[PDB]
Amino acid sequence: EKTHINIVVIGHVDSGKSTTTGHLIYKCGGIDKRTIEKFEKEAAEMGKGSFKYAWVLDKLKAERERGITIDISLWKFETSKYYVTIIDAPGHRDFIKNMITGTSQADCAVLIVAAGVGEFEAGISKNGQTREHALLAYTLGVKQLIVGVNKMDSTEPPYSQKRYEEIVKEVSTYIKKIGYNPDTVAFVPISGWNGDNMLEPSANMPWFKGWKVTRKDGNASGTTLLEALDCILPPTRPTDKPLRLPLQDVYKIGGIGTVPVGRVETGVLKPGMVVTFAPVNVTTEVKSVEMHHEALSEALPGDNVGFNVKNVSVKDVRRGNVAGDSKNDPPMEAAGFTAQVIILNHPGQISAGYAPVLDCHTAHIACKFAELKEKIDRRSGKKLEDGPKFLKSGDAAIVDMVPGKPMCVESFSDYPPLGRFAVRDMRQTVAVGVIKAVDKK
Amino acid sequence: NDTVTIRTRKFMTNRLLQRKQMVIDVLHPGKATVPKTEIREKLAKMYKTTPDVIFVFGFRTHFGGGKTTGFGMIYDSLDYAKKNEPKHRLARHGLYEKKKTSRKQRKERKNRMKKVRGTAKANVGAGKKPK
Amino acid sequence: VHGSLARAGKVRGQTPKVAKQEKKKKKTGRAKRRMQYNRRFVNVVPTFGKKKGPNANS
Amino acid sequence: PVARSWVCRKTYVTPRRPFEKSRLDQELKLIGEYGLRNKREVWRVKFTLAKIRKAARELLTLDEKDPRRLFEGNALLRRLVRIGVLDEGKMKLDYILGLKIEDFLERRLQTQVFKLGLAKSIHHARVLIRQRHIRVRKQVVNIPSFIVRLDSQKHIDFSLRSPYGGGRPGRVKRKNAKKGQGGAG
Amino acid sequence: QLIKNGKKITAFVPNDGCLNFIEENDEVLVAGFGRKGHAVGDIPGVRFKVVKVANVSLLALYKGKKERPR
Amino acid sequence: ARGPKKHLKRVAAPKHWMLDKLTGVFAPRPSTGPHKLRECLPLIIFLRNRLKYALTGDEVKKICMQRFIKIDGKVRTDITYPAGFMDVISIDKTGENFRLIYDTKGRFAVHRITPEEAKYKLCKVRKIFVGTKGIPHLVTHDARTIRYPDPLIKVNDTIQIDLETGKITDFIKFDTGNLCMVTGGANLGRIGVITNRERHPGSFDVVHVKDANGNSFATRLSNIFVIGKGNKPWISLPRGKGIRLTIAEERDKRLAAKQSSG
RNA sequence: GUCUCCGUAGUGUAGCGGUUAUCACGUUCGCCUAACACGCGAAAGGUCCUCGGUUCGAAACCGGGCGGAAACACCA
RNA sequence: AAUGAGUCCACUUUAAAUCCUUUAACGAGGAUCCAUUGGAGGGCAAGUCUGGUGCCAGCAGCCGCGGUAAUUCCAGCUCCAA
RNA sequence: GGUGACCACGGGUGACGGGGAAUCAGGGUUCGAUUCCGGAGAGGGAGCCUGAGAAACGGCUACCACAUCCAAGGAAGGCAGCA
Ligand SMILES: [Mg+2]
Ligand SMILES: [Mg+2]
Ligand SMILES: [Mg+2]
Ligand SMILES: [Mg+2]
Ligand SMILES: [Mg+2]
Ligand SMILES: [Mg+2]
Repeated sequence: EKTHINIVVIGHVDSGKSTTTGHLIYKCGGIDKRTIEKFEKEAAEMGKGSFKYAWVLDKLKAERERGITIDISLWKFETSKYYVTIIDAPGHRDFIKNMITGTSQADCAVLIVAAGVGEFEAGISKNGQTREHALLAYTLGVKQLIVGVNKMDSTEPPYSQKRYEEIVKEVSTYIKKIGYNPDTVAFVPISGWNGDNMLEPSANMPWFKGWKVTRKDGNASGTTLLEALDCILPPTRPTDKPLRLPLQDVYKIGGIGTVPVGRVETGVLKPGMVVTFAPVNVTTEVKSVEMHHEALSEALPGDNVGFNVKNVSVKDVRRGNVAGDSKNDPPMEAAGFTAQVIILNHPGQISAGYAPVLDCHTAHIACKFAELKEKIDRRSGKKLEDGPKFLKSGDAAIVDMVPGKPMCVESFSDYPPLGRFAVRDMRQTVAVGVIKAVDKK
Repeated sequence: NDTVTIRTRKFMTNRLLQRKQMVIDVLHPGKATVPKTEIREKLAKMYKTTPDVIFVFGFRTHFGGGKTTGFGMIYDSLDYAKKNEPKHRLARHGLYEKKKTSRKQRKERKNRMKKVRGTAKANVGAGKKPK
Repeated sequence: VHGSLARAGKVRGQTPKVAKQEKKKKKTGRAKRRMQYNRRFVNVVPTFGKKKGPNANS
Repeated sequence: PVARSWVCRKTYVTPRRPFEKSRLDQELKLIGEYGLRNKREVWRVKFTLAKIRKAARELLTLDEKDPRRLFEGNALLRRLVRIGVLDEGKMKLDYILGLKIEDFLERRLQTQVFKLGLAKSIHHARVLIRQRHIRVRKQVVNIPSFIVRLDSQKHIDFSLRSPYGGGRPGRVKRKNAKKGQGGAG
Repeated sequence: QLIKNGKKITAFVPNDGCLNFIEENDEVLVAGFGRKGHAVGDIPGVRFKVVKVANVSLLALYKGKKERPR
Repeated sequence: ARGPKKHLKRVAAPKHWMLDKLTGVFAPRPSTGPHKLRECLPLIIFLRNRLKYALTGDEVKKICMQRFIKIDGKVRTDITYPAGFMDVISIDKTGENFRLIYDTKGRFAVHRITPEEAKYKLCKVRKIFVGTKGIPHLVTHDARTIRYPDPLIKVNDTIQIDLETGKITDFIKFDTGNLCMVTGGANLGRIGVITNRERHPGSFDVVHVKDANGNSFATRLSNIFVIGKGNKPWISLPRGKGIRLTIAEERDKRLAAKQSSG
């Protein structure tokens, strides 16, 4: 056997992302029926009866009370072809930092947009979370995207067909300028709460015929999500390169101690050798390897695994650090690095002294621009003028960045997943690019 | 081979185990500790025996090379050799095989057979699924 | 508190930074004992000075 | 529980007072004369003599014709003449108290090889012994503090493997030799 | 303030510029000053001195052997 | 503890077993038997540290299982059987016979003996009493008991006992001027002749014994074991003849032996 | 990870979408004494934690992140 | 000229290894294959050297040093102890 | 009646006892949780079955204090053993 991959379910605010993936887990057999039966009784007890499917992944007490997903949820199930891991993202404006963690450590993404009257027109707007969600997916090393029209029963008339045709073209007209291909991406009608066409064809949808996707590696056709989930392209896994592992999260389990959990993107992690953490400079040996409460002997790239370390406290290593093998080149702090970025949107101007927040490898810290080295054109890296003064919207520029906080990054020319990052301010994505040169400490 | 001599001392016969015991000291003047196989075949020639029953072990090289002292075991028959000899030496010469599993799994198998009572089908089937 | 703590590390900040000159590696062990035994015991100095110390600053 | 031994003892005693000009020079005289590494091994032999002096003094206060005085009296006299610091005819408990540390220091292997002429200097002797070149009887010894007995004193000689008795010269000679033949036809 | 028993004591900083190495709210390994709870030298009422700060030795910081965990 | 102890630490083992400190942590821990564990030799040490026939514990296990070791006329498969004092250890396959007797230093020594001198054994009667139906019984220093003894045998005497029958072949009376052997304490293993038996009511009797060289020593009555009629011992005495020599003369004995062998 | 409050000369900390200033200080500083002590005379001292957005221009209006203080949860 | 500390063959050791001892081939001229920790007023061995600071910073277990020519602070150099 | 200035009784101990360790003119002063012997205990108490031997806890019952699973009807605990 089974390939190792990752899928993130993303969409608009209150779009039922957790409800849809909760229904998917139940059909595929992730968890039994009585526990879901026990969640509906508890959900009906407080008051939100429509959020039972999402209670599987929204384990947090505040998430259920406040009815809003806040934290990432990792869950496991098995398809008919390989091994599949899914994560749950908040998808909210305030928790924009939280989806960035998950989507960075995510191979494939599933965008869902509600078809109901009012929910869609709120989704497509300047405040709409769907538009920057696709861009954040594009800039965080996600090459495979599935779009799903959710909740066709809410809209009137139920099963209008034309409404499904309209919404998919609306998103397609956005991925065209994003960079995605409507042919390569897959479109599918699903229902968050009604519960139709997840594992079996829906008897209520005669109008639906079947989606088709054409790619360089072949064709695929299907009707439900699982066809797309089994027809996606497995990515390259550079196992020969030195290991890197960004700190997703850290837990303290009674009896085994600290356990950092994160996704492997390069190299293979095993129990036995010693690893080094860059931002805190702690050197320790890996104790044990487990993912989804299952023991392992090796950790191939693309594995969201939880390894065990010894003689390390919880506060010593925090989320966002990068763990690498000490025998190979271990990551260090970077007092400065050279990165190229385009500008997405800004009402004002960029000058020397502006501090945006940079997000990479599950790390989110504000960084200054030491100096504007050079401005280049929108593409192909062609020199045009010298002596940068101010930066506006829709133009690229190289820059040296000196973050005050300790931090660790790797050049895009060596590590693809680590060089992919995002720059934000005003709760909008203002810059997207990659890092070309870094300075070691 | 040119200058390697074998000397024996503290020799005594004991038909208790149908063997003769001795401590041998080799003289490798400028050579590494001579391999046990060469001692076995030379000690056999000194005592006129086939070089498959001779048993030697405990070879410690003195400081500065030269003398190395070891323990010598000889037997009147290979039948008796299989009878009363530690299993590592028999495994060293290849006549005994220890193709087993590690002790940690054997303990787990035993504990897992403790959970299941009586039923031979499950008592022998306790270790099938949790491989 | 009087708040006079602003002068911590004053002199050590003011002191000019002169680097250590590179020097031959000093013999260590029996050889170091050899050197000092030869220096102070097997030697005859014709010059006077009333037995000046080993670190004379003349 | 474990089958260890943990039976150990210190072989030296540090001086009570530090920084005496008289004591520092006296020890430095001995260290330079006998080529010692540090002051611990001149303190070690001093501690060895003090233990002998303490044992000899106790026997002297013991009444004469006491079996313990007689038995242990010749016991320690026997080994003192065996190593060689005591004269064969100087077999009295009184003469032990007159012993010093110079004789206990010249019985060392580093000193004897120099005195035997095998080594050009006392300091050459230490490096020669440490470099696995000298042997006593048929055993090679690489410890300078190896005290020698009267019987073993004659046997001291070069080891057969060293480039001073048998053949097999050192690596630097071989590398010099191979470079010489490589520089010409 | 000692983490055990929560008692408040005054600890001397025994170097030229190691106070700058000290900031607010850090773990410091304080030790006796030298003579068993008695005041030492011209410092009145101080019987303790600081040894380590932020789990790095004050001597190492003074000599530059290792730097602050910045 | 809550019950019987079945371990013996190596350090806590009896000294005369002559065990070292590095092989292991435990000691043979002899099984229950005719002799107390402080003054017995387990068979494991006798065939490993005395005769060196076996190297390890499992090697002496194999030899005992093959049933050539025959103590006191009976084959014993127990690896830790308590041999004891003057017991005949007969190994018929090798043809050697051993009588277990203390040496001069209070330690059991290898005493090879002739086959026909192994057919009998000496024994010290400890308690004399009469059983039911008026049958007199007799228990020895071993846990061996016999019925119908000669009425002249009293306590702390010696009975000439032959193996394979268990009958009393003869007996030695406890009297002044009789050769004995000390079986416990400082004077353990000293051969000598009774000179005086002083008695203390309510306490242990003290006897005075003079050896061949004239040295006089005393011991308790419970450490006396008469092995001769007057002067002539009834058993082949071990090398040294059970004579005690001080530190002065074994030293010159080594020097004489070394000088002769040098 | 969620949220809540705080953050402005070095402290003590006013502030107005059009001004960050004063203040007890703290220091430098002339001021006298060998040195003090004591008192007398002016200064310097601010990215308003940081980055921006709004605005014609914000420290403050808003958003973010940083750190300190408060809690709430976090088990391969 | 001699050598180990290191790489490293085999042997040996061992239940199997490891280490040690043996023993191949490499392996030293800043033999840079680079000895450190504390001191130099007295107690207590070692400078009445040079440059800074100027009752400040600081040193100092105790006596005490420092308020502009510091044998005592911060450094360099040089000595001392293990 | 019995015990007490020859120190009873009571209290404290940062008290498990001893073999032993450190210091070392002699005499002493401290230290012995710690591999050997003896005792005690198994989260705190209490009570028992079996057995030659247990007031056992890698045996049971109950209460107290913690604490695990549960479909909330119940069920299962004792690392001052090795990790
Ligand atoms: Mg100085
Ligand atoms: Mg206590
Ligand atoms: Mg104790
Ligand atoms: Mg108990
Ligand atoms: Mg029973
Ligand atoms: Mg109990």
